[PDB]
Amino acid sequence: TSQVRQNYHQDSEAAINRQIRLELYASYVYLSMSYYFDRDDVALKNFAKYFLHQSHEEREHAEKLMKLQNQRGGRIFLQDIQKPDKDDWESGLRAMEKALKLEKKVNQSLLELHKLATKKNDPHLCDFIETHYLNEQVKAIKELGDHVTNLRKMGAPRSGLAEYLFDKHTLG
Amino acid sequence: TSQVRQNYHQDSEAAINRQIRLELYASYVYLSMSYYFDRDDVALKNFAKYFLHQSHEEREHAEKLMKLQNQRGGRIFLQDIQKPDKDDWESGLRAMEKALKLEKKVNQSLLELHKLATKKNDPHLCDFIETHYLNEQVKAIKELGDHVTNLRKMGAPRSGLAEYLFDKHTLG
Amino acid sequence: TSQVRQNYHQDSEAAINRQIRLELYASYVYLSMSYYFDRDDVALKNFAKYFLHQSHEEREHAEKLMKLQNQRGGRIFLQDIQKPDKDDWESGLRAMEKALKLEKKVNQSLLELHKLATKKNDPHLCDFIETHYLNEQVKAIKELGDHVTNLRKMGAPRSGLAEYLFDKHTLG
Amino acid sequence: TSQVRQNYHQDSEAAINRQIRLELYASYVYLSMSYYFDRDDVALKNFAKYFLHQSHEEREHAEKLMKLQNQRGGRIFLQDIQKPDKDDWESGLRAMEKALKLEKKVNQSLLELHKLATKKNDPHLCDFIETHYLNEQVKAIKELGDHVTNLRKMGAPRSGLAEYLFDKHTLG
Ligand SMILES: [Fe+3]
Ligand SMILES: [Fe+3]
Ligand SMILES: [Fe+3]
Ligand SMILES: [Fe+3]
Ligand SMILES: [Mg+2]
Ligand SMILES: [Mg+2]
Ligand SMILES: [Mg+2]
Ligand SMILES: [Mg+2]
Repeated sequence: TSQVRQNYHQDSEAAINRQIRLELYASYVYLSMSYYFDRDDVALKNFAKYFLHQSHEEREHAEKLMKLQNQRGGRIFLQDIQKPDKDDWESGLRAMEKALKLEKKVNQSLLELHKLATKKNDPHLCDFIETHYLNEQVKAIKELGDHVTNLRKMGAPRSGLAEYLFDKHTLG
Repeated sequence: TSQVRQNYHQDSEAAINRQIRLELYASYVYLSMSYYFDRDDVALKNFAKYFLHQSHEEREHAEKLMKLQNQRGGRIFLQDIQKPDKDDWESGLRAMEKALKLEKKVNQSLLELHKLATKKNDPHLCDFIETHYLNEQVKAIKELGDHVTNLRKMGAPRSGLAEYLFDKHTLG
Repeated sequence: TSQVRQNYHQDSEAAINRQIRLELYASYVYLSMSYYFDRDDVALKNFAKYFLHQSHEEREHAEKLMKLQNQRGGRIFLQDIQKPDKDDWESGLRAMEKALKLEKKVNQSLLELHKLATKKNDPHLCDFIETHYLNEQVKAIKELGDHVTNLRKMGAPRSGLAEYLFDKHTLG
Repeated sequence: TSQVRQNYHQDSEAAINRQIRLELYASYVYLSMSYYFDRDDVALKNFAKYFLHQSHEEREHAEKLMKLQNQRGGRIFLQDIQKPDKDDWESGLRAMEKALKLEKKVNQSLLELHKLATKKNDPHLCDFIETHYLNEQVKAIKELGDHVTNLRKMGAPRSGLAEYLFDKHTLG
């Protein structure tokens, strides 16, 4: 048992390892999305940049959780990172819709993690989740919502004009 | 009853006065440790500096709790500050081990304080402890554990080269 | 068939996708290693830093292959990223020995990729591997050899002093 | 026989002269395309600018091959530069499609040149082609591919709004 460990439940430790894996998975999804938009037959450069930025941020989310595990005296156990659900993400709008679903999935996982920390009376872990993760998810969800709404109102996915102009004027 | 007091239980008020006393005691422990390393027969200047810095920080932790007590309309009651458990702290490794035990002790007090504040439905006080104290303790405990690990692996306390080089390369 | 595709064999495309997976795997190994050295019972922060930098580099290696795949009109197919072979990397020296073995493994894969590109008379792809990958591996392999040699000469992994001082003076 | 000539086959010398002619021809095609877009009845200034830039770059490509010919001790023999295939390039999309076709034609010639240099064991000439020509062609092809995709998706060449907006937002 770690010399630093204090008020850190075995279940919380295990839940943090699950969250790490999910953050790395989210990173991988966004990587896949990015390079879809880099294809010569899709060629929406600012969609690509937008998704690659998200990829890199997900990796930071994972790293901070790995730091937390070690700070609290848990032990990191890494797992296979599952490949994304799609190879072809279809359109700007469909990608954004899939991203919104991903962020809500990740948010639900974090809310389950907070429920467990609350049950185990771990206020440091509650604070960690609240400070560094929950508002990030609320902001990401709201932004993705806004993006999906605009793309739909502009006439996407059907109007190819719509994705081109959104790429330029919102994501540029 | 103070004109400012709202949702602040008498038990929380008393627990904050206990915490103030404990922060002042931790300050005094670290002061004693610092001046041990300043002795001509110990002479590890960066151990001394490390512990003196911790002493000053604990005094700040004490003052912020005093500020909080007054903010919430409680009344400060100071007690004798107990002398540290030792006069002679033996070695840099033993002082680091005692510092780790002390920080875990203060952390357990803050967790009990948070449990009480949760019980009394005092979210302002919960937030105060999480925001200013809990992560500070986690970082301190992790750092002290890291230091103990290194000193032991280096071959302390028998190898006096170990303490000299750690003083120079880690604490310098 | 992609409107940009020219002189780009289906076997080369498939081999690039295999290489992308291997670069992402190496990124994950180095991530694992990094956070091992961040543990409170290992506590070698420059080893952690060194392996984290290598992890981020590997991800860039992957992204550049993904870019090349799209430039040549191939199609990216991502796969599960397998977890590293170990959870616990034992020591600074043993981690460095495993990194050396990993870099040799990546290098052999790049040499097979070049053999294939040569056989398919793809000078662009040959140039790409030579310019961006082959010398980078040779440098990495030489540096890891140098590190292994020094740690061994210093007395690692039995001497914990050796790892401490190598962390400070070579990696810091 | 030039006092500088070494390992430079007469067939390679001849193929460099053919390449110079093709680069100058590409320069002329792009010049033609540029001033089509300058017409008062076409009036797409950023298409004009884009194609004039390419024209000037093709001339640089020609000059660097003339320099190479002299460096290796070959003798430059210039030929008539044939007029481009069209006088009227129809539209922004059709001009981009023709430019993609032209760049692939130039690329195929460079690959045939590299095959010849490889057969005559001329690594210097192989390196020259890879370093200065092959990746430049791959980037040009990918960029033209990207432009064609976007113009098509925006609804060109039917939608005159599409070419106007593309001229402003992508080529401006
Ligand atoms: Fe995340
Ligand atoms: Fe304190
Ligand atoms: Fe690599
Ligand atoms: Fe050219
Ligand atoms: Mg709370
Ligand atoms: Mg908070
Ligand atoms: Mg070669
Ligand atoms: Mg080369």
